[PDB]
Order: sequence, then C-alpha cells, then structure tokens
Amino acid sequence: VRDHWVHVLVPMGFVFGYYLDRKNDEKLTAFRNKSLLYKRELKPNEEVTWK
Amino acid sequence: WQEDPEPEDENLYEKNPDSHGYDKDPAVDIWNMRVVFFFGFSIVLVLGSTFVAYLPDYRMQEWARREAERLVKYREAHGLPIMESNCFDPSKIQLPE
Amino acid sequence: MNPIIFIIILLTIMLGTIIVMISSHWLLVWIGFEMNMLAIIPIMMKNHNPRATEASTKYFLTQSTASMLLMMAVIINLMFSGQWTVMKLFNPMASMLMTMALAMKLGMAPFHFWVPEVTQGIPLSSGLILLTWQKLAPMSVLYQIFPSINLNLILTLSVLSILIGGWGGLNQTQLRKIMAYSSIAHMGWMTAVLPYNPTMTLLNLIIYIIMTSTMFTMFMANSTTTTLSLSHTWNKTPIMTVLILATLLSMGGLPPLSGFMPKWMIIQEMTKNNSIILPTFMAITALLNLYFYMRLTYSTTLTMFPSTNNMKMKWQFPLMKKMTFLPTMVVLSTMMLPLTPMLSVLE
Amino acid sequence: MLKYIIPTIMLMPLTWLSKNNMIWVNSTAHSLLISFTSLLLMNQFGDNSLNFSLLFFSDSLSTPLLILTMWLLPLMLMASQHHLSKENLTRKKLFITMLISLQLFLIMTFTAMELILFYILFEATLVPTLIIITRWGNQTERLNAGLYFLFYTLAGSLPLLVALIYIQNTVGSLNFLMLQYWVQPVHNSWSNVFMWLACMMAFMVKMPLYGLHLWLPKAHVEAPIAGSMVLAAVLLKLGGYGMLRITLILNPMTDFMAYPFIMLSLWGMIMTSSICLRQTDLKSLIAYSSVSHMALVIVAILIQTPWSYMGATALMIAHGLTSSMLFCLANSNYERIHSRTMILARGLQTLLPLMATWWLLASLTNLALPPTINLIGELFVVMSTFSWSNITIILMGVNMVITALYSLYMLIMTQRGKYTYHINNISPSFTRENALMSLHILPLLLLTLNPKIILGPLY
Amino acid sequence: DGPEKNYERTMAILQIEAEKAELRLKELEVRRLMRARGDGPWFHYPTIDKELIDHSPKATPDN
Amino acid sequence: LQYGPLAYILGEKATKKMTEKSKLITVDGNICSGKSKLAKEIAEKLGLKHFPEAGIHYVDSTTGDGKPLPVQFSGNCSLEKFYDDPKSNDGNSYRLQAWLYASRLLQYADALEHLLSTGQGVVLERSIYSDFVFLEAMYRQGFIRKQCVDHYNQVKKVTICEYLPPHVVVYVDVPVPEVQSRIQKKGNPHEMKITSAYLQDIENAYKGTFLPEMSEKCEVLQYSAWEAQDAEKVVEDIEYLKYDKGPWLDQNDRKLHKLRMLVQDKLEVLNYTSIPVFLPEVTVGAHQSDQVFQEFTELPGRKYRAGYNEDVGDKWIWLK
Amino acid sequence: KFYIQEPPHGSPNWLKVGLTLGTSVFLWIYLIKQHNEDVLEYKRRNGL
Amino acid sequence: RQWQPDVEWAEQYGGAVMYPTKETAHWKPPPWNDVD
Amino acid sequence: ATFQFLPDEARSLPPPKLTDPRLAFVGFLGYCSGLIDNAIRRRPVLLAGLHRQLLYITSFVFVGYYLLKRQDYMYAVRDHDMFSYIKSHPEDFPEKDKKTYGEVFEEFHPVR
Ligand SMILES: CCCCCCCCCCCCCCCCCC(=O)OC[C@H](COP(=O)(O)OCCN)OC(=O)CCCCCCCCCCCCCCCCC
Ligand SMILES: CCCCCCCCCCCCO[C@@H]1O[C@H](CO)[C@@H](O[C@H]2O[C@H](CO)[C@@H](O)[C@H](O)[C@H]2O)[C@H](O)[C@H]1O
Ligand SMILES: CCCCCCCCCCCCO[C@@H]1O[C@H](CO)[C@@H](O[C@H]2O[C@H](CO)[C@@H](O)[C@H](O)[C@H]2O)[C@H](O)[C@H]1O
Ligand SMILES: Nc1nc2c(ncn2[C@@H]2O[C@H](COP(=O)(O)OP(=O)(O)OP(=O)(O)O)[C@@H](O)[C@H]2O)c(=O)[nH]1
Ligand SMILES: N=C(N)NC(=N)NCCc1ccc(I)c(Cl)c1
Ligand SMILES: [Mg+2]
Repeated sequence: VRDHWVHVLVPMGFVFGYYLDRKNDEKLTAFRNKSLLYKRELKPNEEVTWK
Repeated sequence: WQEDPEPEDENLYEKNPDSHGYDKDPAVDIWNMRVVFFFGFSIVLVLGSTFVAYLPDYRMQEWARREAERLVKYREAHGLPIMESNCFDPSKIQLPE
Repeated sequence: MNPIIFIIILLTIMLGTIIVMISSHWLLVWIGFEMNMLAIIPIMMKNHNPRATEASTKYFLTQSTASMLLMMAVIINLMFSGQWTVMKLFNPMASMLMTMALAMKLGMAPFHFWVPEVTQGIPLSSGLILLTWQKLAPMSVLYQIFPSINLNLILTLSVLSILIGGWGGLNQTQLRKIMAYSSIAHMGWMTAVLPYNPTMTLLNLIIYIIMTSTMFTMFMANSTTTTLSLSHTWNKTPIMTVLILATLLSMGGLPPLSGFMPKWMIIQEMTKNNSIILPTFMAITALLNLYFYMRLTYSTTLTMFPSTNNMKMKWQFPLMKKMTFLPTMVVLSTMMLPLTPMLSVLE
Repeated sequence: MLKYIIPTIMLMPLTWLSKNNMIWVNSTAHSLLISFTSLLLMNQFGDNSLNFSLLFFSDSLSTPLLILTMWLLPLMLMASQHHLSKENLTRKKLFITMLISLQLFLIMTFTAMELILFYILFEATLVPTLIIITRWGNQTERLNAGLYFLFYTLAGSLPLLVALIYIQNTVGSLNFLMLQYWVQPVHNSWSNVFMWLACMMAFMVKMPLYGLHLWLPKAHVEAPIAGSMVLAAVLLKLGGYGMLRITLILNPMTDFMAYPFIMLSLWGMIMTSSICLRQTDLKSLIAYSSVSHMALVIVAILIQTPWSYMGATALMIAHGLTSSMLFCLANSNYERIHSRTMILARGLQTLLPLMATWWLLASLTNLALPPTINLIGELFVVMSTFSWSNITIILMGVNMVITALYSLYMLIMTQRGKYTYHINNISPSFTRENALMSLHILPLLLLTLNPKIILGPLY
Repeated sequence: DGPEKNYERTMAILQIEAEKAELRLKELEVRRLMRARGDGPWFHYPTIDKELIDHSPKATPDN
Repeated sequence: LQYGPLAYILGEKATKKMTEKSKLITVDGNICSGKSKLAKEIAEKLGLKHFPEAGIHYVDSTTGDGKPLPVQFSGNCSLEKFYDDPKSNDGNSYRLQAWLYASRLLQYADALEHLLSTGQGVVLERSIYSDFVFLEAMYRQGFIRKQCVDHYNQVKKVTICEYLPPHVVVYVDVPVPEVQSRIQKKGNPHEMKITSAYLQDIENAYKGTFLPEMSEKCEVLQYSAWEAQDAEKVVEDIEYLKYDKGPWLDQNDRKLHKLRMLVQDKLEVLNYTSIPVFLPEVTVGAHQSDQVFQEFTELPGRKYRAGYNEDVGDKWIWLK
Repeated sequence: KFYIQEPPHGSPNWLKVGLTLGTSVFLWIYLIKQHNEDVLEYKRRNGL
Repeated sequence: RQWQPDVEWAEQYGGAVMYPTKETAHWKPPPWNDVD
Repeated sequence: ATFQFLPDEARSLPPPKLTDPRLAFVGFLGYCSGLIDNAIRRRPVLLAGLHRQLLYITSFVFVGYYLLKRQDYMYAVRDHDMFSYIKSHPEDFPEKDKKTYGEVFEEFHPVR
C-alpha cells in the first residue's frame, strides 16, 4: 500500500543490520574451535562449532 | 516596524474537548496517543520487563554459586583449605634477587 | 573582457603554475612565476575602479619583490654549487631568501599585509583564484626545497600566521577580508607540518582549496560580499544557508566534518616527532578561527535577520548563476572524514 | 552494533518521507521499536564483554547508557512536538533529524573500541546539540549559551586529542581491549602530570566538575526542552563514561592527581546544593542540582573502588531519568505560563492534581528515597568514600540534608500554598504530558526490582 | 550469542589489533632509522642524474 | 543556446541585429498628461515594442502565469493609500516609491534585453531616469523623511550607473492647472485628492533637474498638449534626429555583451535594490518576512523553478 | 500554457539527456570491463 | 514567539569593523558596488 | 615509476570489490551531490532529473574506484618497503627474548 509503505523502513534497517552483524562474525573465525578453553573435537555431522 | 504581531496562545481543548494534546487534528491526535501507549507501555515496558526478568543468568551470577558449592563440597571432603591466600601457584613464580 | 581573451588569460595563469610544477630548472621555475603574475593582473583589474587598481598595484609590488628575491637565491645557489636543479639549496643564505620569497608569495605573516587588501579590492571570482590556485605554485616549490629550509624560520612563519590569521579575522565584517585572514591561518598549518611530513602539507592544501572554493562559490551565487548581505540569504535561498553552515563548521575543524581531517593528521605527524607544545598551541589558537566562523553561522543560518520589502521581488526570479561544481565541492567539504585513509594517494 | 545504527539512520528517510501530519506519529513509533530491540544488549557475560567486531563493543557500562540513550529519543519527540506546532514542516523535520543524528553519534560513542573513534563521535555530538540550542532556543541569550557550550568543551577536548595520539604512538594502539592488557604504570614526572590533565579535563568539563560548571546553567536556561533532556540525561554522562574508561591507563598517578578534583567535587556538591535553595529560575535550579549529583560521580570515579564504580554507574542512570523528568515537569508549567520563575505560579496541586503526583515522585527520587536506584547509587558512593576517608561522611551527610531541603522546597513552592490569583490559563494536563512523565518514572522505579543491570562491569 | 562464539570472536579481534599495534611500532622505528641514515626507500631526496653528463671528448683535453 | 559567452563567441553580437531603428524611446510628463496615448502611437507608427508604465504589479506580469499577485506579496504598497494618507505612519509612501523604482529598474532591464536581443526598439513611459521627480515631490510636501531620500539615492547610485540612457526623451509639458483640470475630469476618487503643490513639485523636478540633465546625453523632444496630439509630427521629428550625443556612440559588441549579460539576469539587476540599510519604511522583520515567504511558495506554480511544477501541468520532470 | 513566458526548461534537452545516459552507460561498461581484467591479471600473476 | 534579531542587533555587524577603537573611528563601510 | 597513478606492479594486488563498503560510501556521496544539485536550483529534490542523478552516482563510483586502488597500492608499497628494511637490517630489529609475568617484576600499587 502506498499509504503505509514507510513503516517497513526501520524494520528493514534492523533486518539488514542484523544481517550485516552476522556476516561480520564470519570475518572473525580465526580462532573458532581453537581456543584452549573451548577447543574440542567436531560432532559427528558438525561442520563448524559456531557461525 | 514592519513586524507581525505576536499571536495569542492556542488552547487545544477549545476546538477539541477530547484532545489528547498530541495534535490539533483529532484523528491524528488519537493515533499518536495509541502508538505512544501501545509501543511505550504495552510493548517496551511490559515485554521489556518480562525480558529482563528472565535473562539467562546475567553475568553468570548463578553459575558462580553452583560452582562455589561444588568447590566447597570437594575441598571440605578432602580436608583442603576452603580458600588459599595465594591466587597463583608459587612454583610458577620466580621472585627477584 | 572578450570571452576568448578571458579564457586565454586564464590558461596562461594555469600554464604559469604548471611550468613551476614540472620544471627541474630554477630559471623555468622563475619564468613560471613571472608568467603567472603577468596573467593574473588583468583579472584583478577587470572591473576598472580605483580599488581594483590599488589592489593590482599592491599585488604587483609584493609579487615582483618576491620574484627578485627568488632569483637572488637562485644565483647564490648557482655560485656555490654550479647548477640549476630544482631541489635542496646548497647555501644557507640562499635558503633563507628563497623561503622568505615564497612566504611573501603565499602571504604568510609577517608578509601577510597584502592578502586582506588585495582580496577585498578584487571581485569574488578573482579572489577565488587568488586564495586557491595561486597557492599551488609556491607550495610545490616548498615541497621540493624543504630539506634545506631552516626549521626555526619555517615554524616561526607558521606560528605567526596562525596567530595573525586568527586575530585578524575577529574584527572583520567584509566577507573577502574574512576569507583572506582564514587563508593566512591555514597556510600556517600547511607549513608547520612541512618539515615533518610533506604529504600532510598536500592534504591540508587540497582540503583547504576545496572548502575555500565552496565558500567563494556560494558567495558568488548570491552576490554577497558583506556579513549583512549574507544575512538576507535565509529569505531567498534557505538551502544555501544550510550549505554555508556546514562548510563553515568544516572550515572550523569540527568533527565529523572534512575540515577536521587535516588538523587531525597534522597533529599526529608532529606528535610522532615528539612535538607536543606546538600542535597543542596551534589547535588552541585555531579556536580563534572557529569563533568568527560561528559568528557568520549565527547571522546567516541559526538566526533570521531582518529583511527588506524589496526582497519580495527577488522571490519571483530563479538563481541563474553557474555555481559550477558546487554540489560536488560542498559534499567533499563536509563528508570526507570516513575516507581519511585515502590520504595515502598523495604519498 | 549495526542492528542499531542502521535502523537509527532509517528514522531519517522515515521522517522525510512521512505524510505531512504523520511526522510525529511515525518517528515516535519506530524509535520506540528501536528502543525495544536495545534490550538484546543485555547478553552480558561475567568475564568477557560483548565484542561485536573490530569497531564496536558493549559491556555492562555502555549497555545501560545505550538503553537510556535509545529510550530518550521517543521521549524527546513527545516533549518537543507541542512547542514546535507553529514551525513550518521542513524545519520540524530538520529538528527531528538533529535528534536522530544525535542518537546515532551517541550509540556509536558508547560502543567504540578505539579511543580516537570515541573522541571523534564524542566531539560530533557537539554539532547537533549546538544547533538545537541556538536555532530552536527561545530567547536572545541562546547565542551566548551556544558559544560557552562550544568553547568550554573544545578547550578541554583539543588537549585530549593530543594526549590520545601521543598514547597511541607510545603504546601502539588505542583499542580499549588492547589497553586492558598492554597498559603500563604512569611514572611521576611533569610530562605525565600534563598527560594526566589532558586525558581528564575534557571529561571533567562535561560532567561538569565544580568550577568548570557555569556553562551548564546557561545552556539549560536557554535550550528547548528536548535539548535539556538530552543534555541532562546523556550528554553529561559522556564525561563520566570517558573518565571511567580512560582511568585504566592513568594509574598509579591518579592516587595523588585526584586530590584537587576530589576537594572541588566534595566541596562543590555542598555549594551547589546550597545554591539550589536560593535559585529563582526553575530550570536553573535543576541545572545546579545536576552539578551536585555529578560531583558524587566524579568522586566515585576518581577513588577507583569496585563499590564506587558500581555507585557511579547507578547514579548516572538514575540521574538521567530523574533530571530529564524534572525538566519535563518544569517545561509543562512553562508551556502554560511562559515563564521559568519558580515563584510565579504557586499552589498548582489545587489546579493540577495528578501532575502534582509526578512532581512528588520526581522529588522523592531526586532526594534519593530508599530503595530507588537514586539511593542505591548514592549509598554505594557514600560507602566507598567512607573507606577512602572516614571524614567524608560529614560532607556526604550534610549534602543529603540540603538535597532534601531544596527538592521539597521546589515541590512546596510550586505545588502547595495558595494558587496565584491572576493566572487563569492553567488548563488540565494533557494525555501527552501525563504519558511523558510516566515514561520517565515507571522505568526508573521498575529498575528497583532488578538493580544489577545498571551496576556496571564491577557487579 | 553463545559464550564460546563471543569468546573466540574476541580472540580474533585481539589478534588483529595486537598485530596492528606491533606493525605500528615497527613503522615508527623503521622511519626513524631511514630518516637518520638515508639508506632506505623513504626520505630518499633526489640527487643529480649521472646520465645527464657528456662523456665525449671535449674541445680541450684537461677534463 | 541560452545567451552567454559561448553564444557570443559563435556570432550572437548586438551590432549584427541592431539597425537604425533600434532606439530606446521614453515618454515623460506630469500626471494626466496624455503621455500614455502618445507613447502608444509612437510605437505603432515606428514598429517598436510598447511598454506600459511599470506599476506596482509589473513584476507579477513577467513571471508565473502573468496575473497580479495578492497585495501581501507586493508589500502592501498602495497608490490609493498614498493619496488618502500620504503621511501615514506605516511608511507606505516611501515603501511604494522604493518598490516602484525597483519595478522600473526591472522594466528598463526587460526593455534593454529586448532591444539588444532582437534589435527592435522599445517605448517606455517614464523610467528609472525620471522616477526621482515623484521622490522630490514627496519630500517637498513632507510626505517622506530625509533619510528616505538618502536611501533612494544610495540605491539609485549603484543601479543606474550600469545602464545606458534612452536614445530619445519625449517630454509632454501640460501646465499644472490643465493637469489639475484633467485629473478632476478623469473621475478617479483618490487621485482627485492630489494637490497642485505636489503637482507643481513634479513639474519643477522635470524642468529643474531631469530635462537639463538628459539633454547632455539624449535627444530631448518637448511638446504641449496640443502639439502632442499630432503623433505623425512627433514621429516625423524622431525619424529626423541626428544622434550625436550620449554614451550609445561608444558602445561596441564587447561592451553590449557585458550589458546583455547583466540585464538578462534579473536577480543581478535587483541585487542592490535590497541593500541592508535598515530604514523603518522598507525594513521587514523576520517573522513577517518568514511567513509571507512561506505563503508565496504555496502559490500555484511557485514552489519550484519554472518547468518543474506538476500542479500546473509540467511534464517529464524526471528527465528535466 | 500556464506560464506567461516559455520556461528555459519547459521541455527536456533531449540531446543532453542522451549524452547523460550515454556517459553513465559507458562508464559502467568501462568499469566492469576494467574490473574483470584486473581480476584476471591478478590471478595470472599469482597463479590462481 | 522565539526571539529573532532586531534592527539594533543587526547593526552590530554593519560597521566597518566589529570592535570600534579611536584609531578606526573615521573608517566607513566601503561602497556597495566597490566603486568609489 | 615517476608521475604514474597506478604503476604496473600494482596489478599483482587484488582489485577492490565492486561491493566495497568504501565504494558504497563514495556512491552515497555522489547521490547526495545529486540531491543538493536539485535543491540549490529549486527542482523537486527526489524526482527531478533522474538521468542527472544517475551520472552523479556513476561519476563518484568510477573515480572512487581508482582512488581506492591507488590507496591500497600505496599502503601495500609501504608495508613492502618496511619489511625489506627490517630484513636487510636485522641488527636494528633484534628478536628480543620475552619473559613471562611470573618472571617479570611489576610494582604493586594498592588502591585503598
Ligand atoms: C556521513 C559522513 C559525514 C558526516 C558529517 C555530516 C555530514 C552532513 C553535512 C552535509 C552537508 C550539508 C548539507 C545538508 C543538507 C541540508 C538540506 C536540508 O535538509 O533542507 C534544507 C532546508 C530546505 O530549504 P528549501 O529547500 O530551500 O525550502 C524548503 C521548503 N520545503 O533549508 C531550510 O529550510 C532552512 C532551515 C533553517 C536552517 C536550520 C539550520 C539547522 C539545521 C542544519 C542541519 C545541517 C547541519 C550540518 C552540520 C552537520 C550535522 C551533523
Ligand atoms: C635580504 C638581504 C639580501 C642580502 C643578500 C646579500 C648577499 C648574500 C651573499 C651570501 C653568499 C655567501 O654566503 C656565505 O658564504 C660563506 C663562504 O663559504 C659560507 O661559509 C661560511 O658558513 C659555513 C658554515 O659552516 C662554512 O662555509 C664556513 O664555516 C663559513 O666560512 C656561508 O655558509 C655562506 O652562507
Ligand atoms: C539514478 C538513481 C536515482 C535513485 C533515486 C531513488 C529514489 C527516486 C524517487 C523518485 C520519485 C520521487 O517522487 C516524489 O516523491 C515525494 C515523496 O516520495 C513526493 O512528495 C511528497 O511530498 C510530501 C513530503 O515532502 C508528502 O506529502 C509526501 O511524502 C509526498 O507527497 C512527490 O509527490 C513525488 O513526486
Ligand atoms: N508616488 C508615485 N505615483 C506614481 C509614480 N508613477 C505614477 N505614479 C502615479 O500613477 C498615477 C497614474 O499615472 P499617470 O500616467 O501619470 O496618469 P494617467 O492619467 O493614468 O496617464 P496619462 O494621462 O496618459 O499621462 C498617477 O497618480 C501618478 O501619480 C511614481 O513613480 N511614484
Ligand atoms: N616525511 C614523512 N615523515 N612522511 C613520509 N611521507 N614518510 C614516508 C613513509 C611512508 C608513509 C606512508 C606510506 I603509504 C609510504 Cl609508501 C611511506
Ligand atoms: Mg498613464
């Protein structure tokens, strides 16, 4: 609707920002499953510990 | 000089005795009342308070109590001191001189 | 002026500058300055009034005296090294003369007296050339001879310019005099960092040129030359007041605007060299500039000054001046701080 | 933090693309949704801070300040829309844009890891704040108030810029996580005395420190209501937040460098509280009350103990909601009688019964009635300064007596006694005004049931 | 976010920031030595090019 | 192309279009002197463009849709109010005169732009060269303050110096009692309140100051009421003028290019008509100025630059 | 004809519109073509 | 209403200089069109 | 090279992505210039001259792309120079022997 389309801007900004925050984590995986504290063996079908 | 006179102050209740104080347009005035009350009170304060009440162990305060109980049980069972003055093992330290 | 002659004279101004920047021979550098001065006088004289004649005369005497001192430095250098290559000089006395000659050309204090008067006496479009393009040639020489420059002399010229430029602008109501004293203060920052990192001189120079060109263009768009004339802009072109506001705050070095970047990068370079008192003094003294920029914002944008009845006639006619590159320049004048690392392109 | 930065930016096209009469409805509604999502920052761990990326991070200190920042924007919009009713539409939108841009700078300021990034955004808050005061203030003096505000801040911030750049060259980084591990002790020398001052004086002017405070009463008397709310609720806390962070790298020199500033704050709080008893301007009284409260914060930050850092964090949050509420209460009278004089309109409880209850609740939190978070913060600071030196209890005790006196005196003078006979335009309270007051006090009093979330990293 | 993701995300942040700090300190040291000794690519101020010299026999022999 | 240096470089030169009939002619006289009729006949006979006397709404007629705007956008200047209350405290008298000078200044630029752009001459009824006679008459009757005269001369000094004077000045000398008799015959209620002393001051200003001055640089033709009726004789005299005076003889393509660059830019034409000389009659305070400007932007086809107003039927905005 | 005088921008300057779109199209083609050649030369020099 | 500059306030910025002194008392604003 | 914007050696470096966040910002700046162009000339700010607005973005992106390439090349050159100098002067950059905190002595300053 042309009357109420402005009401998606801020919610879409939040989704886009949530999206960009998660991709930013993907550039910081140098130590995923490599810390002395949390290092372990991968679960039988697990590809990564977190993402 | 060539200056407009100062306008008299407008009482929003004169034209709209039901005014909520938000806008001179009655329909907008009512909508602006509803968003403030719904998003302010119904959502942020009620759901936000509920969210805060059920935060999962804010700053592991509960875990530390469970962990302390586990250590106290183990150390008393084995006759160890409950807590030691030295935080770090002196065998890993090398004093000067 | 005939439009074809005006273009030819403008290209001669540019060619004189270019010769200075591409020459490896001191004689050709001197020729570039001579050519540039020859072609700049007609554009200062182009409205034929006594004030324009006075400005051109005062400009001619100052630049001619400086070019004589430049040639004297070149010949002393020839006596003591037997060569003409444009680079460090091989005699301390030649270095002082060349440095003073170039300070005279740039209008740095205490050789600054001509800049406010010449700028006031020439049209806005001529003042735009005087305070922007004309800095390129002397700065490009300073960029090449700085290893032989006496450190005490260059920093003294820088400190005095920041002080004189800051104090001089406080007493001004004429827009061209305000810009002139703004220029003197900004040349001071450019030369303070020259001994340490010439790249930051270029960065400060380029950013200064962009903001100064923005201000002069906006003054031309409304034909404003006084503070009170500029205070009418709100009742004609409200958008222009917002652009003037942002540009002035940028020229004041306020974050997060582009004009913060050169002051910020210069402070960094001098601190790396264990120079703490000088950057601190310069930054504090630069608040003098921020004060009389803020004053302009008060009368132009943040308050509505009284108008006149005849202004209503102006409401009916569109703005027909070219205002070339203003939308681009104003955006670069204000919004470049997130791109600061791009200063390495100048390295 | 992008999940908050981007939606905050989207409030700008939302305002500019809204229908002409829906600018207040749309911006208020969506800035409340942003405020709602800000509670996701409560994912705070006991050992590690929440480190999102190379640029931004949250811990228990910045999180409550971030939530206060994002909650204040919708409140500032309701507070402002009445006195801006005759403004032309484009200038209303520009006003809202200045508020949105101020929130954008604030949430970035509180989450920046790197201290130069903090400095730039910390400085960027000056521009919109100055514009709001000087453009949309009411009286002639707003131009001077803008100048005092600008130059007090810059006189302090420019030396800070030099010191921070110096620190990075020596240490190699200004990332706050790195500074936690690479920090080295500050040894005695005249060089380090001035490094200490350059690192602190900018934040002291913001608090403001007693003796550097005279800009604050001018700014408040001249600013519009939204300007006062952001100034009192959040902008003063930039100084507190900056000091809480930068004191990490100033040890042990703070042990003796703090003394002149503890004496100013300990004595300053008594003098500003006593000044409040004689103020004639209601906005000026509240401004002096803020100086008195922030004096405790400075003392708590300077003595550097776990209890004082918890007290400082709680006081900063409690003061923000209380002082912002008091300005809104004072403004609602002003929008009726168009004067800030406290003695002009009296006996207002007789004419506005419910609004008098908001006055009572606001005053009770200002004098720190147990168990409000205002008292929790003040009590924690009083406990820690007692260990610092037992004698301070006398200064703290006297201030608590005087604070109750001017808090109730303000309530008694304006709400009790006989109503002014000739003032006959005291119309009933609007729903907007009552909702505005209750959106301050209700979150404030709800926090009493769960104080830990405002006690900061030392909890 | 779980505590392991934040914990190991912090390590990645620390590694980058720590490496940048070390490189910043080296650059200050490298710049100091290059400027004092002129034996590096930086602070290399020009000298006259020797390919400009005429090596042919001159009009007179002593040169 | 829109006129400018590029068009000039490509041949658009004033001398290639101006002929021997490219003359600027102005008709002057006292009130109710039949100058409007004589001016209309000269233009018809000579094939020149006729410009009616520039009134309060002259600028309205050249912009937008051409229709007069409400009076608030003219500053409430009223010629009718001037006759009824010439000494009113709202400063209507000088505000009208300052407004009228600006309207004439705009009209003179429109006239010169027409002449330089097409080579066709124009006929005006009074001009910025003769507008001062009303100012002097107003001052001598005590209708305006001395400071008003100083402001008028300041504005006139920095505007008239840019423009060339008329080629021909046609003065129609009707004695004051005859004019005073014709005003009554014309049956205008407010105009009938004029006094002979005011009319005599107007006449004195022409003969004392205007005509002697214009003779130094223009061809001045004078006539009586009877001699004026013979339009053919007047046009016969004009066609037999020598043209050996005035600055028009020193003009060339170069100088006329600069003149055409000025007169085509109306904002540059009016630049100095609103100098910040805070005089009560012409000074408007910020609040009134602000809201009147806002009302102006709401008039049909006035929010945006001409050609970008959808509310008046402009099309292709997304490509203009 | 609402306007008493023909506006300068009454009708779009079709040539200039064609030039504007042509320049934008050319620049985008040049950029993508440049970027692709940069990628290929980058991989040839590093043997990817 | 919000205060806006009046004529007296505007005239502070209309002089030859901002800070009058005995030495500049004879200075006058330059011509509007720069022509003398 | 001398007086070369992007010397030939710069082609070894990966090109900036067309989705570079800095390049998007430059594109945004170009968009803003387009709006300010409409505003100063009193055109409808959002709708007027879409052809003109398209070239503002394209122009900024095109120029911004090459400035980004030179920027990245100059920092790569800076790192390349610095590492070579460190390699060629190992005596000025010795690998110091690091000690652990158990070994190193740091004064304690009580906060009381
Ligand atoms: C992103 C990284 C970079 C970060 C640095 C910050 C960049 C921002 C600075 C960008 C450069 C400035 C350009 C700002 C655009 C302003 C355009 C605008 O908002 O509208 C102006 C408004 C419209 O006026 P007009 O169009 O003529 O007529 C209105 C009828 N509808 O005109 C008016 O109505 C006049 C209103 C009165 C004047 C009010 C002045 C206060 C508001 C000023 C806001 C801009 C301040 C810029 C400073 C930076 C802010 C952080
Ligand atoms: C504005 C005033 C302009 C007046 C210009 C007057 C002409 C100036 C002529 C300068 C030429 C002589 O310049 C001077 O010559 C002597 C002769 O070796 C140099 O030599 C002198 O200084 C250096 C110092 O280490 C050594 O060479 C030596 O110890 C000493 O004799 C000076 O370093 C040089 O500065
Ligand atoms: C080359 C890349 C260019 C990218 C451009 C992307 C956006 C382009 C938008 C083009 C269409 C804009 O079209 C224009 O929008 C605004 C608001 O949206 C409308 O005008 C508006 O006025 C006011 C607000 O100021 C409100 O009543 C309402 O928002 C709307 O009516 C215009 O009626 C419409 O003509
Ligand atoms: N105050 C003032 N009145 C003016 C001015 N120009 C014209 N008027 C008045 O406009 C009215 C009509 O103008 P006139 O042309 O002189 O009289 P007319 O009868 O309509 O025209 P003719 O008889 O043909 O000459 C007169 O009352 C004039 O006084 C002016 O510059 N100032
Ligand atoms: N003279 C100075 N101190 N400054 C200076 N230009 N130093 C040269 C060091 C340097 C810095 C950045 C880059 I990128 C590059 Cl390639 C080289
Ligand atoms: Mg007539």
